[PDB]
Amino acid sequence: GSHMLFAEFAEFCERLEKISSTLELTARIAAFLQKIEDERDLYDVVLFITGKVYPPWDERELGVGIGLLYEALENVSGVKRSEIESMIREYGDLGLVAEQLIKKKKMTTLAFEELTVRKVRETFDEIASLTGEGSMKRKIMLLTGLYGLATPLEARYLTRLILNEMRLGVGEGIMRDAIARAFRADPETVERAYMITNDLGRVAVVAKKEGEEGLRKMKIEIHIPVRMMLAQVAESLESAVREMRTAAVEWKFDGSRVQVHWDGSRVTIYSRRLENVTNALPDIVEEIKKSVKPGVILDGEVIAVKEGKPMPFQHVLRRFRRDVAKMVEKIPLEAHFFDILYHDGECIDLPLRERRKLLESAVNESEKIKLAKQIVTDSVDEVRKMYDEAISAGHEGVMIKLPSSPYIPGKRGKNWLKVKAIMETLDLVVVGGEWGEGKRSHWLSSFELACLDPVTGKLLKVGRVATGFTEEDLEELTEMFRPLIVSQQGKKVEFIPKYVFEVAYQEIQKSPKYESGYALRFPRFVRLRDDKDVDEADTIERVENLYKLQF
Repeated sequence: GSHMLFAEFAEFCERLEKISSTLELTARIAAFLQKIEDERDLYDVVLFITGKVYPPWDERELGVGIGLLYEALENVSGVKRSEIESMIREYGDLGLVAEQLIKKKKMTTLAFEELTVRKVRETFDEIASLTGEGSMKRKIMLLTGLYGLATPLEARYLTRLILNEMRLGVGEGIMRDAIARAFRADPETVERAYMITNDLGRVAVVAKKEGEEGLRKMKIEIHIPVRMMLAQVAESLESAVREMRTAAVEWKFDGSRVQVHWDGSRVTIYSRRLENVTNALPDIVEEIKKSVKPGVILDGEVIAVKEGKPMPFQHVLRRFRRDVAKMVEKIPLEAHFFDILYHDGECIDLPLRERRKLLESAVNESEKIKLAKQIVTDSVDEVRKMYDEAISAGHEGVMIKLPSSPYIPGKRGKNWLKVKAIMETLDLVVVGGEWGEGKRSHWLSSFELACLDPVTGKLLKVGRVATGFTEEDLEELTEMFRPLIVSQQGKKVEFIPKYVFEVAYQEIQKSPKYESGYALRFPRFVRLRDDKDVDEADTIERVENLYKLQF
């Protein structure tokens, strides 16, 4: 009929695997997108090609782990899970295994196959809604029903989609460019629209229906997260405060960045990576309802405090993880706001100094809700005094901002600069590992680390880490990595990209040993970052900038 079969999409994706050119990928994808008339097949295709079923800020998650996939594949193929697991290490991809099992199964028991993107979407939406007793088994039954109806190539990309790695060499950059190409829009205005909606599918549909003009007309709306404006690391305090002659200066807090939307009938709170953390923060939510003027979207920092003294940011992260009533008691919080993006209408096109005024009249300071102290100055001595004060208070340094700059969602330019005493850590994808030896043989001991190329979504190796781990760390990480082993050559294993580590280092060197062109000198494990998906790992561009900044 008229509805797109997932198989049409699947065959399209298969052909993209052969193509390594970024421009060629862009042009192929644009051509495909142009010929979709049904706007929800368009929406789904744009999401699906990026390995996404839902936007991260959407409260819906599939909640399907590789173990559920194994059981479903068991059900449909008859082959036992132990054999399917050896097949993943043989083929290096569960998608290729699923393809092989279904190829064998329809050869044995022929039926007509293919399902619509619409059915895939509906089945996914049901799976996402399932909680409680028996929910895991029904999820397996729903997946089993889907694999029973799918072609081998459909089963491949269904599997890769659920695992969020399509392996097509297509990232966010190619998709922005392909949507721009398809629908006669400037790639910069597709980009801009993405930064305020955080749904590329929605953006594609607007580009289809209304072109460039419809994309420019898109506005910030409350409860839809906007990509935060980001700051560059400054070389030094006096170099930053001379590029800008006069500068707005604030503390840089040891905490977690959030964005608060309200309203004023309900509050939503988004984290730095735009996870909806509202239900984790009833304490902050209530304080916002009494202390802030309704109809705003605020940029802020949440910090953990205890008996009047500051606590480190990973304490806020624990709150974000989550009976949440117990957590409010263990880990008290306060919020410090430093910007405003919405005040009965967009206000990001102002003037920092003008936004500041808007911010001041919007919050009524209490014990749990504060404004960032801001000074405006051309004096290096004044900013060093704030810097000193910030550090003595248990925080990191200062933010230095251009008082005339507008707020630019998702952008990391020189209009904001962070100057802190400590160096940066990186968050990097765990792409591989090594088994320990002798007694430690039952644990992974060493981990391969990769940064992200945001245009292609490819992971570029950047180093290897073995220090900074407790033995319970190794116990825990081995258990969570084991199912993801997709290659084992002796001690060397490769993983399905999934987990992100926070990693410290002494130096980034240029090196030919990795695809990235960079190597970490003395990498050291800080912690596992559950708050971070693989597409929130630090980018090759970040690594490059951090390298250049050493000299």
